[PDB]
Amino acid sequence: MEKLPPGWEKRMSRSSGRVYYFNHITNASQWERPSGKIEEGKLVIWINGDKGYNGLAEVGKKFEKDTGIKVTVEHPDKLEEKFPQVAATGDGPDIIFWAHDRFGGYAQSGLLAEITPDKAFQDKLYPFTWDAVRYNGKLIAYPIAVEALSLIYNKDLLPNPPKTWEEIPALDKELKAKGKSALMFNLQEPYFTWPLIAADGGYAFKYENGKYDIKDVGVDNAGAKAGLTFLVDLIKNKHMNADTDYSIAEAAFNKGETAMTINGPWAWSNIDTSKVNYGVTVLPTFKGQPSKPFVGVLSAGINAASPNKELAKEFLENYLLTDEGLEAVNKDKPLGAVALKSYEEELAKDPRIAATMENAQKGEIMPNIPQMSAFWYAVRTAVINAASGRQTVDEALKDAQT
Ligand SMILES: OC[C@H]1O[C@H](O[C@H]2[C@H](O)[C@@H](O)[C@@H](O)O[C@@H]2CO)[C@H](O)[C@@H](O)[C@@H]1O
Repeated sequence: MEKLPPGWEKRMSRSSGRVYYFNHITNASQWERPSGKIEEGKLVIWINGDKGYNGLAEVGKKFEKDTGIKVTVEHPDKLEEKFPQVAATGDGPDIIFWAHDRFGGYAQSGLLAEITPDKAFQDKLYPFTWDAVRYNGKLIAYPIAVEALSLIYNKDLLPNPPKTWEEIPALDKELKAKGKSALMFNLQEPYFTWPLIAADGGYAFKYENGKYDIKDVGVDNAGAKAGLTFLVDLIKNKHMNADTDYSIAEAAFNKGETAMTINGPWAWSNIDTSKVNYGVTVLPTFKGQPSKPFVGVLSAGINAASPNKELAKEFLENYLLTDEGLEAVNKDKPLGAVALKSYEEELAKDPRIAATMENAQKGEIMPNIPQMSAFWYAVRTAVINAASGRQTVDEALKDAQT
């Protein structure tokens, strides 16, 4: 019989003589034993579909060829919503891949095991990536790659990309004279509009530690209002459409219909085959200030209820987080600037990667506070409601902030 995951208490129902389980962290109650659900002797991995999951699977076969231990890569939709649901019952994948921002929430709920890399392995990764996966003093995941949004532009349509958001409206005008658009990017996910929204740090940026104040002052401030108003105004003046998602933006750029998009390194792959001559460069400034994308560190956390933690450790440390492991993933979909020093040193020669790190260091590594999931949803609603005209910018942001 396996040991119980953190927070779990085993109990007896006096009325039926039936054992049940109660979790003091999540208040979850159930008849099935939380441990013992995840199958032992194999590795099941969840990663997002836009990532190099097929490349990750190659590392999985390499692991199986060497060890006999099967590795299974799955990419469900909304895995960031599904993992906490199942793992809170003791079920789910052994390893979950996602940006670090959601791991703090997972960690507080007792869903992620503390990882145990020794000092020698820690030296192999940049310390700032270990910081992204530290929750309440504990390392709760293996950092993989640094994800910063960059301005991606068509070199043929636009040899000299705009340095400011402000000059885009007029640029869109003279590109419409060509039957083109200046800029199209996913307006449905707050991840993509945030760099503009946070740009102006006049009201909510903390110079004490270089962090945007999302919990005290919050998104209801004049700086965020200016950013979202500029966004809405591009839409009213018809330089952007409120309905543009990832799919639409991607297609239009890779068909050369628009001069610019905003996206991460995972997107480079599809552009490469489209053979648009593209550049990856710094995001435009707004109000004299650099855009501040929330930077994600794609991380691999281990399920607290998993019986394969040492399997997971071996796989992540000695197969994935190597030069040949990351390359296998990187060739499938570009990871961005990796956490592994030795591999990143080769990638840093790539100007696209230099551009990624440049936007990263102008932006901010996301907080991993438990509230991140609520924050993202609040901002998303505000943007969507402001952009559709359903609310004004003040109202949208007032309601967003609580
Ligand atoms: O839009 C909110 C969303 O932003 C981030 O998600 C990114 C993710 O980090 C990237 O790896 C890529 O998959 O695009 C996502 C945006 O669609 C946050 O990590 C996520 O928690 C948040 O919901």
